[PDB]
Amino acid sequence: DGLRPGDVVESFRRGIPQTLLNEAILSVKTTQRGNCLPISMIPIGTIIHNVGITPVGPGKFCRSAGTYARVLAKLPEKKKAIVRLQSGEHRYVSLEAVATIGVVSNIDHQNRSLGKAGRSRWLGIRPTVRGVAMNKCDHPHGGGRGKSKSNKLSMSPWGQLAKGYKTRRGKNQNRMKVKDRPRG
Amino acid sequence: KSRGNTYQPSTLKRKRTFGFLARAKSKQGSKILKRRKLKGRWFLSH
RNA sequence: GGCUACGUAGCUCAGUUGGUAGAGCACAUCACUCAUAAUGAUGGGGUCACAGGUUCGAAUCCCGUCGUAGCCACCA
RNA sequence: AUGACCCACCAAU
RNA sequence: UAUAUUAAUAAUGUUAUGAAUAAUUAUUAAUAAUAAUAAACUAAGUGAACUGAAACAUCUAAGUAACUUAAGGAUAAGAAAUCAACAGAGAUAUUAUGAGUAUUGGUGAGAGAAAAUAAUAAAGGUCUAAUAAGUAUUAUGUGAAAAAAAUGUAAGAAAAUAGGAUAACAAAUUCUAAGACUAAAUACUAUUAAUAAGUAUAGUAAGUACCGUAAGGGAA
RNA sequence: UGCUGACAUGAGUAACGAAAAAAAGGUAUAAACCUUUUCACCUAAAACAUAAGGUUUAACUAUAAAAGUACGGCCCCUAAUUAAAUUAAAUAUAAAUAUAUUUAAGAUGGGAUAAUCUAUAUUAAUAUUUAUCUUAAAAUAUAUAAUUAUAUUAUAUAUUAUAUAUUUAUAUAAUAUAAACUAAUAAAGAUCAGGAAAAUUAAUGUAUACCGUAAUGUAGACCGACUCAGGUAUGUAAGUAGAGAAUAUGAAGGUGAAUUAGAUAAUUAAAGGGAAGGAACUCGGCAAAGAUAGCUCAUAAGUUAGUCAAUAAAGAGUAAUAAGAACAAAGUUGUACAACUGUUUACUAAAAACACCGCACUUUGCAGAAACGAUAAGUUUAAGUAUAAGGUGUGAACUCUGCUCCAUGCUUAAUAUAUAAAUAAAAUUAUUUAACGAUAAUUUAAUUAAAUUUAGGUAAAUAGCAGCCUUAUUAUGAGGGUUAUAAUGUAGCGAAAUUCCUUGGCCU
RNA sequence: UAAUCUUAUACUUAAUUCUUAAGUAAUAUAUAAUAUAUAUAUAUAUUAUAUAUUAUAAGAGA
Repeated sequence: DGLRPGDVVESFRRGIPQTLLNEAILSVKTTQRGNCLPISMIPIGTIIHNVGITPVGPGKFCRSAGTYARVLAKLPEKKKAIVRLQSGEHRYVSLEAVATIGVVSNIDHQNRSLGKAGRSRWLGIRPTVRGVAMNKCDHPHGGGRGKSKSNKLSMSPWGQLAKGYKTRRGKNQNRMKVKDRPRG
Repeated sequence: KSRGNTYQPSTLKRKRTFGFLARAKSKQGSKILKRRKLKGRWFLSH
């Protein structure tokens, strides 16, 4: 959020520096906006980002504009650590994975207002044609005289339901999630 | 918009697509060539 | 225009898969009150809109008129 | 004398 | 870059206090490469639709077309765990007959053997395996319209004192799986020869001219 | 409407495909070919250079000359990308093949030196766009320890005189135009954040490969069946004018054409002009008509504050007073609908359709949702990670978005709850046997799924959103009465692109 | 959890090279057993013994 130029950040993954070893004792300085540390050092409750999944792996969660996760709890024995990700989902992350204290930057990409279809193209977003605009051959919502929804349940061009239909289901689900994200 | 001029020559492109060596290199093209030979064709490719 | 459902006790609404002569509200008569009105306790009215027909017995039923929202919508 | 009308009641700290 | 390289030498030839450095040329040695090669037939993998059923979904069409792969002059098959029936036969193949018969089928359309008897045909029997187990079988999902053998998954034998074959069973009978080889009769091509109530629109050109971006089409 | 061929008819008809011709002579032969002269058309082109393409079409067979510097190719290197290539066992797959990695290919791009000409070889080592403002400075007037003044403003060249070297060498100061435009430069604004890939000296070389080269290229020489008013890449592109490559002209150049000559009825096309009217036309002002600087001022209501409106309209000055090139410039207002700029039926539909920015919903935690994948590996999503990606609806913003889960789905929890496959068993069975046995069937205990059912929830999911009667002298109907639903149409808006009747009533 | 499973990253003979063997060496895993011992345990180390010459690391996990 506030890493402006001319500041000093650290990385504690490779064990607390042999520098601060010579000189609780310093955990205050240890948890500072921007310094990396295996969650096994993060005070429970610290808003974090760049949350990982494996103790020998890259940051792979909350790595976007305005995103902020939180170490919810640190099962000391199992070697995992409940964390609240941006969605609001409590997932187990290896207690010894990479997470960086600090809400990510651009906390206002959530106010940007590309106001001309041109801006969208410079960014890389070709136009979405609505299912209701199409012919029946092209999309289930297509067809009809005038404008109609065909009494057809909101769904994709390939018949997957669009509103509410849980796509990851059955045996193939997330093993590591403690509490599912808040829904609606 | 007047039609009719769908052919727009460019030697390089023609040789890439319909040239002998292109036919030779692909399996499908080799099969075509063989078929033309069997027929008796004088000109197998561009 | 044959062609679907509806014609009730003053008012509204009954009832249903028969085993029938309901409800309040209004009204009349008391009472309560200083006098009303509520409240209370007492009686009123069904041809359960007309024909014909059936099981032991159809408000019910079948069997269609005198009655209630109606029926047009292959045009080059 | 002017002078036809009056109307509402509900239940405890 | 084989009129190459690696040398070695021969000689004119150089930097060089013969002499070690190379420059050719010349010999000799030694070291490498050189896919155009058919089509048809055959075997295998995959496998339609129209159509038929006066519709149509089963079924047919049809294991056909088509696509893929691979092998040879052919290949495939081939010497019985075959048939049969109380008699018997003796590899395989093709044809006739059996026979449109038994069998089979939305018991419709339709599909349909074998034995046996003859033809054709070649020397037509013969060791190659220390005899065959995740195999016989079984259960199950499939599986040449009849007629089975196969195959995914998984269970799973036995020694001839055995084992296959018949819903089953009892008799009887026959044969030896899980190891092999095999001419000839055949398909196809090309050639020669012979015969043509075949061809001059099936009689030589041309896959050319020409149309198409292309596969492909295709004259006179 | 048989096929092939031949030949008729229409018919000597229509047509001869934007056009400027004349003459004289080649040549007692020429509308059509050559030459000369006149006239004309094109001229930010019908010109000059070119790219691509092609029956060589050429100023042609006695033919389109390259060591390299305003030559290209070839070559070196890569992009997009491609590849019977690549890597006991690269991965996956009826076969085909596919994927990933390597490797080799792939120009539309990159690529050494050079007119005071230049030398590539072998060997040893070791850059999206966009701008160039301001300010400041130097300078000619003022005036002459001023203020104004307007121009100058980074580059490139010769000259002169020096100065340093000894007539080269280079430095140094000295004078020296307006407009374009160009190249190397510098410093600099934004968001849309802006390719890849291929050493050094020194020594020693270097007897210079091949290939394009014509002409045609806004066209008769390519694509369009034609010598086809179609299509076809690039730089130039006299001057004079102007803001300009607009518009006029057009020096030079290049043209004047496979139809001419007459004729100019009716009639059609393409134009010009038009009395008095002035939209009376008509489906409808379709078409045509209409311009009182183009510059400089000046410019309303409204409004999302954006000279949006707006190039406002009118009006003004510079010019003009009878008028006396072309070219840009074509009024205003209400309504419906759509916010916009855009997209779409290439060849009948350009809109009221699509898109969009915004809004909402919703999925997916990333060994992910989506999509593709005879089916996989795997790929895109993304070298992204919920403020992301995918789907879905609405379609800027104001003011606003009410009610219902009936149905249908989605979602959640229930040991409510039927059932399918799958088992040791051992038993009635049969059938067979002489019994043993064997082969089927058939039950029967164990731990029951998802599903459905049922209960939530979920309508910016899909969807849905009452009737009758009666009432204040008449009228209406707040009120009253019944019934009925899952809920009972709410605020808007309303003869609407929604209105049948209906050309609804009333107003302009 | 060595079921599945994801991800990541010397030398001598013998038969220039390569393979086998043996011998040791080497590493490491431990074992045999001691050392010096301490809070019946043990740091180890050790000679010696086993015995190696896809691993490892991370995650998932019957």
